[PDB]
Amino acid sequence: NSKVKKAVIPVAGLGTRMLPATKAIPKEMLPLVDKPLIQYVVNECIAAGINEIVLVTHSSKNSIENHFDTSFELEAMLERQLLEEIQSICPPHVTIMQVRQGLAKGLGHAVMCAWPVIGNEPVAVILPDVILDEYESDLSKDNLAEMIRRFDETGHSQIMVEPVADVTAYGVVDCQGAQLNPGDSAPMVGVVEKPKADQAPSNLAVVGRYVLSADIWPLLAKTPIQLTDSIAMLMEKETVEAYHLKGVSHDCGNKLGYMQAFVEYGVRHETLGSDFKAWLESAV
Amino acid sequence: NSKVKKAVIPVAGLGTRMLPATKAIPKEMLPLVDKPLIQYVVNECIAAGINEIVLVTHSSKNSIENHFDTSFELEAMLERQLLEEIQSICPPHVTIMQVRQGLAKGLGHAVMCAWPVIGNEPVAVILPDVILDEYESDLSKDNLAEMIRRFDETGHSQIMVEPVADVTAYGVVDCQGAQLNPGDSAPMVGVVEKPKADQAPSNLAVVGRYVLSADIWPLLAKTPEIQLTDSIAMLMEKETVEAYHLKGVSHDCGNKLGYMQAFVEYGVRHETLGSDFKAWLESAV
Repeated sequence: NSKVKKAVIPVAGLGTRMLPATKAIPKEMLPLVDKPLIQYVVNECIAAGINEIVLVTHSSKNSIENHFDTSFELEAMLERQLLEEIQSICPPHVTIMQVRQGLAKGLGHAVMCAWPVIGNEPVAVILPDVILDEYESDLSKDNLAEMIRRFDETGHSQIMVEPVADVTAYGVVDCQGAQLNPGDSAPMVGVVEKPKADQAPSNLAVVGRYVLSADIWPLLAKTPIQLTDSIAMLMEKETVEAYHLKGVSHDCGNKLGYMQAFVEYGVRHETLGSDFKAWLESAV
Repeated sequence: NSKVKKAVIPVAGLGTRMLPATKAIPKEMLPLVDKPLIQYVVNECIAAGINEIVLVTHSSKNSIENHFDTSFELEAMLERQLLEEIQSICPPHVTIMQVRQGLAKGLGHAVMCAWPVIGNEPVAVILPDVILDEYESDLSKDNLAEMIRRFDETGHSQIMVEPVADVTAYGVVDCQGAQLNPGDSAPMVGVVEKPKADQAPSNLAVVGRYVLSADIWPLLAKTPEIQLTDSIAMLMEKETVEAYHLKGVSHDCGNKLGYMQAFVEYGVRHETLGSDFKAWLESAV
């Protein structure tokens, strides 16, 4: 077993890039075909062997929690496989926990809110608008799953990265020139936010998945809170590696990424994929 | 002016065909690209000249009302165009009203709940999971708009219909043989639910838009759950009830495929993202 027993999911942000759809609903509940973003992400954690999930949330996001809880009126209304399917959304051995975020305070702070739940233990941190494509990787072996096994072997933190066209647009890691392929981990030495062309130490951009040793918690005391800055302070104390994304991710935190993903999952849907796929080809 | 001053929108149903996405959100708030279903439908009413909208709703659907109300924290957050754009979602001259439905009781009952708001006046009834395509019609004078002006001319009820992608799947009107083109209205004599092939009096299926004279209200105090069509039948006995041919196209976003199809079709027409999406599409298949 891993000492990484819980995953933090900061879901407290209002989704201003996905307006007006998110005016009165959480960006985490936008459907990707017929399931909300947050359900794929909780499934990914489950597949990586994490059974305990800590949402850091906002007052207007109750619906995220209702989605995994028992929906009483709905169940009563059902009198098929449908009942069973919605009764399976959260497996009984999986537990969702919730703590509210204080002010509109950034990601490092979001994670800081989850400390009293976790304690001084390593921790998985998961950005809920990035979706790791379950058809192009095996999430029970690759990506988060792999980063946890790597963390258990070495005790080094793991920051997921993927190559990007434009290095000035994301946060970008410094691996001292390192050779890096899908599925590999190698030491990183720094992180810069939206670097200028000449400042970028690489094109490997942070994807939004972190496995952090219990060391970050004391470091999360000091201000920049942004996570990366606190990560930097750990790189000074201890070895922090970067892990190359396997398969594909979809950034569903921008409109186009979300419309792209909807279609891609739309084609793979396992009762409606073929009709949709056909319809598409004829209509395009 | 029309005496049809208000539109009824039954939004109290739990959306069991769109599960699990609708487990904890209203089927009316599923986004079509970047706006929820209900926002297109309210806009359609607005364009037809209706400034007063009556939602018949359920306890778990507050978010529908929040979507058109002021969202206070969000606005404070903003601080450009975005603020203005979300401040425009409901025009100041438009008013949303809400009443809760009693039991899980059907469509005819939903409309009954809206009677104390409206009174003995004609009424527009609008099914919120059918979306009338705004690019293929002009909604300010086709479809609902046209049915209202027709209703003012003649005082005949108007039941929107379109030739179908079946026939056994829908409710189908009897127009005594008549040919009927997009935009026309003609008398109908009956309605049958999911007829067998050999039973169908036509292939013109009810779309989910109704302009009803104040006559339905007394008739709605009688049973077939409680269903609208049956009550409409009782009016056809008493008075002239016409069928109006849909102009342009509709999307049935009450089934998964119809919704995935619509998402793509509106995806390609989106104002700022249509071309990137369209290109991305063509390259990706």
